[PDB]
Amino acid sequence: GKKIDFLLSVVGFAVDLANVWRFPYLCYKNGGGAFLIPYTLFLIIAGMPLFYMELALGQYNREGAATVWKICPFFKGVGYAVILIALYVGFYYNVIIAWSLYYLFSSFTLNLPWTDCGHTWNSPNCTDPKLLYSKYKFTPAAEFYERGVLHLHESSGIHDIGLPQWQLLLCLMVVVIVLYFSLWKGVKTSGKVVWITATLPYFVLFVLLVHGVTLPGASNGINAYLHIDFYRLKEATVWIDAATQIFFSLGAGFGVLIAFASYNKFDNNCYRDALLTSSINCITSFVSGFAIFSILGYMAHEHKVNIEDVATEGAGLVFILYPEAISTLSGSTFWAVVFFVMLLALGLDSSMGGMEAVITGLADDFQVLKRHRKLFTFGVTFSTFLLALFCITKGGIYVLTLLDTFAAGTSILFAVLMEAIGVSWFYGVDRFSNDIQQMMGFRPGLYWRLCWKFVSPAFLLFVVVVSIINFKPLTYDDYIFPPWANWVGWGIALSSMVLVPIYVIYKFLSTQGSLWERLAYGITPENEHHLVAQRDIRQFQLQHWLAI
Ligand SMILES: CNCCCN1c2ccccc2CCc2ccccc21
Ligand SMILES: CNCCCN1c2ccccc2CCc2ccccc21
Ligand SMILES: [Cl-]
Ligand SMILES: [K+]
Repeated sequence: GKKIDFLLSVVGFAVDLANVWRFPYLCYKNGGGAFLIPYTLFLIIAGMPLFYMELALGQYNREGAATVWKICPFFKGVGYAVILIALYVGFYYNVIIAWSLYYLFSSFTLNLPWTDCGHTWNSPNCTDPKLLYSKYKFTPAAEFYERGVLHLHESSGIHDIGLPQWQLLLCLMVVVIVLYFSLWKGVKTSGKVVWITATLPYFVLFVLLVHGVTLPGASNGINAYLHIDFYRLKEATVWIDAATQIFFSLGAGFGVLIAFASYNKFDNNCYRDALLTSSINCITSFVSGFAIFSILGYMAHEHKVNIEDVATEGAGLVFILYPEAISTLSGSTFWAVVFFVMLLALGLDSSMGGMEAVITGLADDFQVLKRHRKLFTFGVTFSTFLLALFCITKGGIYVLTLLDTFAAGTSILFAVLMEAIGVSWFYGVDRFSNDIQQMMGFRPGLYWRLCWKFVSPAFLLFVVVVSIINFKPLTYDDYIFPPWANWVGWGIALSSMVLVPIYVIYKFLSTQGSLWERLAYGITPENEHHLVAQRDIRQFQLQHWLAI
């Protein structure tokens, strides 16, 4: 029972909405097979060491994202930046959950709305194969998603977003109420119904893959998925996408792993947890991509169109694909209900931890918030609800893609780079290894220390610089955003990227003493401050820097 429960818990925390929603369309947009090489390379090199480092930091220091930086007082800015990024992500994460809830509600019927067109929301240009370079957007499923759910046809761009959709408004209200009621009592919510939610996604994926393999056109989709277009590997768009997807999917760099590890037993094995989580993450992503490409190859065969134009490359790819596969299953209503219930539960569980990260990180900084978890939870949830209500307008898909591109991109890459730089170079990679040994009893291997100190920061810096210099103006299918939209996106990214120097300056000015005294007080652990007067600072000697 001990091992099975641990395996189930790890498996349940891996698969999450990132894996089943964001990876499909990021892989499709990048050609499929060509997206796996950068994905796996970054997975190993950055994700595994950073996941392990965040787990170890949280477990040892027993502090949230903001307060964990008592070891290096200058990086509370990094803590605040990751907290802000976590706050930003929820705005559109909850909107995706609302879409899932809407589809679940719409699935309750014997005639699924996305099977054949002719409804009130269908344009005259519909084309139903059964009844008779553009992304199409004229099939029954695409028409349904883009008109009867988003009502995107009523917006001409990001400058004409319009008023919130009342149906999506109600769905967002329900999602937010569920989140609050599941977050107000405390952080302990597991061990009750995780059994069903820890296995339903994998069963759904298994049946979907088994059915998709045996479809008229799945062979072409699989061939495209496995084919690697090496010309795509030299543009840096695939590399930026892979890095951002790896850090969003693993959960490293959002301040959530630190907060959750703060509650772990002091003897808990972070190495095993990181290894298993990364392995499951990779395997699930690969299988999901396989199934997605099989389904879209079937669609290409059925729609008499090239595989590169069957469905959109935006955030609605899964909501346009999975209904198509479901319609091909016997008793489609039951399968649709099961699939969308699975999606809703998965999203709710993921978003719960995502918001708990911010709640705990901010509470650990001010004790008043910790003493009033209910009111603080309500405030955070209400702010998220309003800023997401901004994203369920008629032109809300444009704002959603703006956020999905600029909220956790270069911002999280810079935050994780600064986390690694701070911890390793300033605190001491040898000190971190000593803490890990004191916790689990064994010291990290040479590979982990090398990744923490040299390999991971180098790759992260390269990715950040390339993303900053190689920037593509935003587009959504055939829509090209106005320049001020790109400026607003970069401002959103900078809002979190810039908290680091601001806090460094603030700490330098607030500190009292001489320049060397200021640096000593800024690069020394708070509980270790009293050695500064004695003037033995390990950060001022070459040995601290050359340690490995
Ligand atoms: C024994 N506790 C740690 C394992 C479960 N734990 C994990 C597992 C993998 C990665 C992160 C975490 C963080 C805390 C958490 C939250 C919910 C379920 C499992 C876990
Ligand atoms: C792990 N992939 C992302 C899953 C959701 N994600 C959320 C959700 C809502 C708000 C913030 C975040 C930040 C990243 C994170 C970390 C841990 C669990 C979920 C999430
Ligand atoms: Cl992923
Ligand atoms: K995941």
